[PDB]
Amino acid sequence: TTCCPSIVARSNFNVCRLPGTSEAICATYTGCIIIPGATCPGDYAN
Repeated sequence: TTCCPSIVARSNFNVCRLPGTSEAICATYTGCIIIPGATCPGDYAN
């Protein structure tokens, strides 16, 4: 599951993914994170 720290970070993450870039690279690029669970924390609410 991916979690993003802000709305812009999520929007940037979604553009990063369009060419098929791995989630892990889009995470470090945007500040979003990958977690094994499904429940994002309050500081990664977007």
